[PDB]
Amino acid sequence: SNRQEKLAQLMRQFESGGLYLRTVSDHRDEFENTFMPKLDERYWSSATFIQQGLNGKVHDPHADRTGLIISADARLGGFSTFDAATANVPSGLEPSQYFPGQFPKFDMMGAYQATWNEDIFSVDATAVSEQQMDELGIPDEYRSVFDFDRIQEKMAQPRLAGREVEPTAAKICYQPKDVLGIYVDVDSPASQSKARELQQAMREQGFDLPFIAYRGGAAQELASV
Amino acid sequence: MQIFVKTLTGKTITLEVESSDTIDNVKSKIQDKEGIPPDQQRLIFAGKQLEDGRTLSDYNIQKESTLHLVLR
Ligand SMILES: NC(=O)c1cccnc1
Repeated sequence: SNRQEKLAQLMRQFESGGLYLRTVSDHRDEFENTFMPKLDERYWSSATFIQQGLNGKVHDPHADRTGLIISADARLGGFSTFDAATANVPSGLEPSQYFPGQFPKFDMMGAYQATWNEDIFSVDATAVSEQQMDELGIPDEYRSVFDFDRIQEKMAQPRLAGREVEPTAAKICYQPKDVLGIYVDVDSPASQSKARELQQAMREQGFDLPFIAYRGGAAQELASV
Repeated sequence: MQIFVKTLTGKTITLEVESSDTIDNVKSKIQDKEGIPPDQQRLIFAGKQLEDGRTLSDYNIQKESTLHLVLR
Protein backbone atom coordinates (compact mmCIF):
# COMPACT_ATOMS: atom_id res chain seq x y z
CA SER A 1 0.00 0.00 0.00
CA ASN A 2 1.44 3.40 -1.00
CA ARG A 3 0.78 6.98 0.04
CA GLN A 4 -1.82 7.71 -2.64
CA GLU A 5 -3.60 4.41 -2.00
CA LYS A 6 -3.89 5.12 1.75
CA LEU A 7 -5.20 8.61 1.00
CA ALA A 8 -7.75 7.23 -1.47
CA GLN A 9 -8.99 4.61 0.99
CA LEU A 10 -9.17 7.27 3.72
CA MET A 11 -11.21 9.72 1.66
CA ARG A 12 -13.60 6.96 0.51
CA GLN A 13 -14.31 6.02 4.12
CA PHE A 14 -14.54 9.67 5.19
CA GLU A 15 -17.26 10.33 2.61
CA SER A 16 -19.19 7.15 3.47
CA GLY A 17 -19.65 5.86 6.99
CA GLY A 18 -16.69 7.78 8.47
CA LEU A 19 -13.51 6.62 10.18
CA TYR A 20 -11.23 7.37 13.14
CA LEU A 21 -8.97 10.23 14.17
CA ARG A 22 -6.53 9.76 17.06
CA THR A 23 -4.70 12.88 18.20
CA VAL A 24 -1.72 12.32 20.49
CA SER A 25 0.07 14.70 22.84
CA ASP A 26 3.35 12.72 22.53
CA HIS A 27 3.87 11.39 19.01
CA ARG A 28 7.26 9.84 19.81
CA ASP A 29 5.54 7.98 22.62
CA GLU A 30 2.82 6.80 20.21
CA PHE A 31 5.38 5.72 17.62
CA GLU A 32 7.81 3.87 19.86
CA ASN A 33 5.45 2.51 22.49
CA THR A 34 2.08 2.05 20.73
CA PHE A 35 2.80 1.58 17.02
CA MET A 36 6.18 -0.21 16.98
CA PRO A 37 5.32 -3.08 19.38
CA LYS A 38 2.43 -3.86 17.02
CA LEU A 39 5.04 -4.70 14.35
CA ASP A 40 7.43 -6.73 16.55
CA GLU A 41 -0.52 -3.51 27.19
CA ARG A 42 -1.58 -0.52 25.11
CA TYR A 43 -4.07 -2.77 23.34
CA TRP A 44 -7.03 -0.35 23.21
CA SER A 45 -6.58 3.24 21.98
CA SER A 46 -9.00 6.15 22.19
CA ALA A 47 -10.03 7.85 18.96
CA THR A 48 -12.79 10.10 17.63
CA PHE A 49 -15.31 9.40 14.88
CA ILE A 50 -14.83 11.69 11.88
CA GLN A 51 -17.14 11.79 8.88
CA GLN A 52 -17.80 14.13 5.97
CA GLY A 53 -20.45 16.64 6.96
CA LEU A 54 -20.27 15.83 10.69
CA ASN A 55 -19.09 19.00 12.40
CA GLY A 56 -16.98 17.04 14.90
CA LYS A 57 -14.33 18.60 17.10
CA VAL A 58 -11.08 16.78 17.87
CA HIS A 59 -9.37 16.63 21.25
CA ASP A 60 -6.59 19.23 20.97
CA PRO A 61 -6.68 21.60 23.98
CA HIS A 62 -3.91 23.96 22.81
CA ALA A 63 -4.45 23.22 19.08
CA ASP A 64 -0.89 21.96 18.60
CA ARG A 65 -1.20 18.18 18.16
CA THR A 66 -0.56 15.77 15.34
CA GLY A 67 -2.03 12.27 15.27
CA LEU A 68 -3.20 9.35 13.18
CA ILE A 69 -6.08 8.87 10.78
CA ILE A 70 -7.16 5.28 11.34
CA SER A 71 -9.23 3.02 9.12
CA ALA A 72 -12.89 2.31 9.81
CA ASP A 73 -11.89 -1.39 9.71
CA ALA A 74 -9.96 -1.31 13.01
CA ARG A 75 -11.33 -3.58 15.72
CA LEU A 76 -14.04 -1.71 17.65
CA GLY A 77 -14.34 -2.14 21.38
CA GLY A 78 -17.12 0.38 21.80
CA PHE A 79 -18.20 3.91 20.96
CA SER A 80 -19.68 6.57 23.27
CA THR A 81 -20.98 9.89 21.94
CA PHE A 82 -20.14 11.84 25.10
CA ASP A 83 -17.12 9.76 26.24
CA ALA A 84 -18.57 7.75 29.10
CA ALA A 85 -15.61 6.79 31.29
CA THR A 86 -14.08 3.30 31.15
CA ALA A 87 -11.85 1.45 33.57
CA ASN A 88 -8.34 0.32 32.74
CA VAL A 89 -7.85 -3.36 31.97
CA PRO A 90 -7.21 -4.91 35.40
CA SER A 91 -4.47 -7.35 36.28
CA GLY A 92 -5.58 -10.93 35.68
CA LEU A 93 -7.82 -10.21 32.66
CA GLU A 94 -6.98 -10.43 28.96
CA PRO A 95 -6.86 -6.94 27.38
CA SER A 96 -8.15 -8.17 23.99
CA GLN A 97 -11.24 -9.61 25.75
CA TYR A 98 -11.94 -6.57 27.97
CA PHE A 99 -14.07 -4.60 25.50
CA PRO A 100 -16.97 -4.73 24.46
CA GLY A 101 -17.77 -6.78 27.57
CA GLN A 102 -16.66 -4.07 30.02
CA PHE A 103 -17.57 -1.18 27.72
CA PRO A 104 -20.41 0.86 29.25
CA LYS A 105 -23.61 0.15 27.37
CA PHE A 106 -24.89 3.62 28.20
CA ASP A 107 -23.46 6.83 29.64
CA MET A 108 -24.60 6.75 33.28
CA MET A 109 -23.62 10.33 34.17
CA GLY A 110 -24.88 11.56 30.81
CA ALA A 111 -28.26 9.85 31.04
CA TYR A 112 -28.66 11.10 34.63
CA GLN A 113 -27.98 14.76 33.75
CA ALA A 114 -30.51 14.37 30.93
CA THR A 115 -33.35 12.78 32.94
CA TRP A 116 -32.49 13.18 36.68
CA ASN A 117 -33.76 9.60 37.04
CA GLU A 118 -32.23 8.22 40.24
CA ASP A 119 -33.18 4.64 39.29
CA ILE A 120 -30.29 4.84 36.81
CA PHE A 121 -27.87 4.24 39.69
CA SER A 122 -29.50 0.87 40.42
CA VAL A 123 -27.64 -0.81 37.51
CA ASP A 124 -24.12 -1.43 36.22
CA ALA A 125 -23.89 0.26 32.82
CA THR A 126 -21.42 -2.38 31.59
CA ALA A 127 -23.86 -5.23 32.39
CA VAL A 128 -27.22 -4.01 31.10
CA SER A 129 -29.54 -5.23 28.35
CA GLU A 130 -31.45 -3.15 25.83
CA GLN A 131 -34.63 -4.17 27.65
CA GLN A 132 -33.35 -2.87 30.98
CA MET A 133 -32.28 0.41 29.38
CA ASP A 134 -35.79 0.76 27.94
CA GLU A 135 -37.24 0.11 31.40
CA LEU A 136 -35.00 2.82 32.86
CA GLY A 137 -36.00 5.30 30.16
CA ILE A 138 -32.38 5.69 29.01
CA PRO A 139 -32.52 8.00 25.95
CA ASP A 140 -30.96 6.60 22.76
CA GLU A 141 -28.52 9.53 22.69
CA TYR A 142 -26.78 8.03 25.76
CA ARG A 143 -26.53 4.43 24.53
CA SER A 144 -23.14 3.22 23.30
CA VAL A 145 -22.51 1.87 19.77
CA PHE A 146 -20.76 -1.44 19.11
CA ASP A 147 -21.22 -1.84 15.34
CA PHE A 148 -19.04 0.70 13.53
CA ASP A 149 -21.52 1.04 10.66
CA ARG A 150 -24.11 2.33 13.14
CA ILE A 151 -21.97 5.19 14.48
CA GLN A 152 -23.09 7.41 11.58
CA GLU A 153 -26.69 6.62 12.59
CA LYS A 154 -25.94 7.67 16.18
CA MET A 155 -24.44 10.91 14.85
CA ALA A 156 -27.17 11.57 12.25
CA GLN A 157 -29.22 14.23 14.06
CA PRO A 158 -26.32 16.66 14.69
CA ARG A 159 -24.97 15.91 11.22
CA LEU A 160 -28.32 16.61 9.56
CA ALA A 161 -28.75 19.82 11.58
CA GLY A 162 -25.16 20.86 10.90
CA ARG A 163 -24.36 21.28 14.58
CA GLU A 164 -20.97 21.20 16.27
CA VAL A 165 -20.32 18.22 18.53
CA GLU A 166 -17.61 17.78 21.17
CA PRO A 167 -15.00 15.01 20.68
CA THR A 168 -16.65 11.58 20.57
CA ALA A 169 -14.85 8.51 21.94
CA ALA A 170 -14.24 5.06 20.45
CA LYS A 171 -12.05 2.33 21.93
CA ILE A 172 -10.24 0.63 19.06
CA CYS A 173 -7.33 -1.77 18.62
CA TYR A 174 -5.61 -0.52 15.49
CA GLN A 175 -3.22 -2.56 13.41
CA PRO A 176 -0.35 -1.12 11.35
CA LYS A 177 -2.35 -1.64 8.14
CA ASP A 178 -5.17 0.46 9.65
CA VAL A 179 -2.94 3.57 9.79
CA LEU A 180 -4.04 5.68 6.81
CA GLY A 181 -2.85 9.24 7.46
CA ILE A 182 -1.24 11.75 9.77
CA TYR A 183 -3.30 14.56 11.30
CA VAL A 184 -2.11 18.16 10.85
CA ASP A 185 -3.50 21.40 12.29
CA VAL A 186 -2.92 23.85 9.43
CA ASP A 187 -2.88 26.84 11.82
CA SER A 188 -0.24 25.33 14.15
CA PRO A 189 3.47 25.32 13.26
CA ALA A 190 4.04 22.94 16.19
CA SER A 191 1.49 20.45 14.85
CA GLN A 192 3.03 20.57 11.37
CA SER A 193 6.50 20.10 12.84
CA LYS A 194 5.44 17.11 14.91
CA ALA A 195 3.60 15.76 11.87
CA ARG A 196 6.84 15.83 9.83
CA GLU A 197 8.72 13.99 12.56
CA LEU A 198 5.95 11.40 12.66
CA GLN A 199 5.87 11.04 8.87
CA GLN A 200 9.60 10.39 8.82
CA ALA A 201 9.45 7.84 11.62
CA MET A 202 6.56 5.97 9.95
CA ARG A 203 8.07 6.12 6.46
CA GLU A 204 11.32 4.58 7.75
CA GLN A 205 9.31 1.51 8.78
CA GLY A 206 7.53 1.22 5.43
CA PHE A 207 4.42 3.30 6.18
CA ASP A 208 4.36 6.39 3.95
CA LEU A 209 1.31 8.29 5.18
CA PRO A 210 -0.39 11.37 3.68
CA PHE A 211 -0.80 14.56 5.66
CA ILE A 212 -4.47 15.16 6.40
CA ALA A 213 -6.13 18.37 7.56
CA TYR A 214 -9.45 17.64 9.26
CA ARG A 215 -11.82 20.34 10.49
CA GLY A 216 -15.57 20.76 10.86
CA GLY A 217 -16.61 17.73 8.79
CA ALA A 218 -14.19 18.29 5.93
CA ALA A 219 -10.80 16.75 5.23
CA GLN A 220 -8.15 17.58 2.64
CA GLU A 221 -4.77 16.24 1.62
CA LEU A 222 -1.83 18.48 2.48
CA ALA A 223 0.90 18.05 -0.13
CA SER A 224 3.69 18.72 2.36
CA VAL A 225 4.13 20.47 5.69
CA MET B 1 -2.22 7.92 45.82
CA GLN B 2 -4.56 10.64 44.59
CA ILE B 3 -8.01 10.35 43.00
CA PHE B 4 -10.32 13.06 41.72
CA VAL B 5 -14.02 13.50 42.45
CA LYS B 6 -15.97 15.68 40.02
CA THR B 7 -19.20 17.31 41.16
CA LEU B 8 -22.07 18.74 39.14
CA THR B 9 -21.23 22.24 40.41
CA GLY B 10 -17.99 22.01 38.43
CA LYS B 11 -15.67 21.25 41.34
CA THR B 12 -12.89 18.66 41.29
CA ILE B 13 -11.96 17.29 44.71
CA THR B 14 -8.48 15.89 45.26
CA LEU B 15 -8.23 13.04 47.75
CA GLU B 16 -5.24 11.17 49.14
CA VAL B 17 -6.16 7.49 49.42
CA GLU B 18 -4.70 4.02 49.63
CA SER B 19 -6.19 1.29 47.46
CA SER B 20 -7.23 -0.55 50.65
CA ASP B 21 -9.54 2.33 51.57
CA THR B 22 -13.27 1.65 51.73
CA ILE B 23 -15.89 3.73 49.91
CA ASP B 24 -17.06 4.64 53.43
CA ASN B 25 -13.54 5.92 54.03
CA VAL B 26 -13.63 7.91 50.79
CA LYS B 27 -17.00 9.44 51.72
CA SER B 28 -15.55 10.34 55.13
CA LYS B 29 -12.68 12.09 53.34
CA ILE B 30 -15.24 14.03 51.29
CA GLN B 31 -16.99 15.00 54.53
CA ASP B 32 -13.66 16.19 55.92
CA LYS B 33 -12.97 18.40 52.90
CA GLU B 34 -16.45 19.64 51.91
CA GLY B 35 -18.79 19.09 54.86
CA ILE B 36 -20.98 16.68 52.88
CA PRO B 37 -22.62 13.99 55.06
CA PRO B 38 -21.72 10.52 53.74
CA ASP B 39 -25.36 9.38 53.67
CA GLN B 40 -25.96 12.04 50.98
CA GLN B 41 -23.11 10.93 48.68
CA ARG B 42 -23.39 8.68 45.64
CA LEU B 43 -19.95 7.80 44.25
CA ILE B 44 -19.92 6.81 40.58
CA PHE B 45 -16.98 5.17 38.81
CA ALA B 46 -17.03 3.82 35.25
CA GLY B 47 -20.79 3.42 35.03
CA LYS B 48 -21.65 1.99 38.45
CA GLN B 49 -22.52 3.37 41.86
CA LEU B 50 -19.94 2.22 44.40
CA GLU B 51 -20.93 0.25 47.50
CA ASP B 52 -19.80 1.25 50.98
CA GLY B 53 -17.61 -1.42 52.50
CA ARG B 54 -15.85 -2.41 49.31
CA THR B 55 -12.38 -1.08 48.69
CA LEU B 56 -10.88 1.00 45.93
CA SER B 57 -8.83 -2.06 44.91
CA ASP B 58 -12.01 -4.15 44.62
CA TYR B 59 -13.33 -1.63 42.07
CA ASN B 60 -9.94 -1.33 40.32
CA ILE B 61 -9.74 2.36 41.21
CA GLN B 62 -6.16 3.21 40.30
CA LYS B 63 -3.95 6.27 40.71
CA GLU B 64 -5.47 9.43 39.19
CA SER B 65 -8.88 7.82 38.58
CA THR B 66 -11.85 10.18 38.26
CA LEU B 67 -15.00 9.48 40.26
CA HIS B 68 -18.27 11.41 40.03
CA LEU B 69 -20.06 12.63 43.15
CA VAL B 70 -23.84 12.99 42.96
CA LEU B 71 -25.87 14.15 45.96
CA ARG B 72 -28.74 11.96 47.16
N1 LIG C 1 -6.67 10.86 21.54
C1 LIG C 1 -8.01 11.00 21.00
O1 LIG C 1 -8.20 11.18 19.83
C2 LIG C 1 -9.18 10.93 21.97
C3 LIG C 1 -10.46 10.82 21.52
C4 LIG C 1 -11.48 10.77 22.41
C5 LIG C 1 -11.22 10.83 23.77
N2 LIG C 1 -9.95 10.94 24.22
C6 LIG C 1 -8.92 10.99 23.33
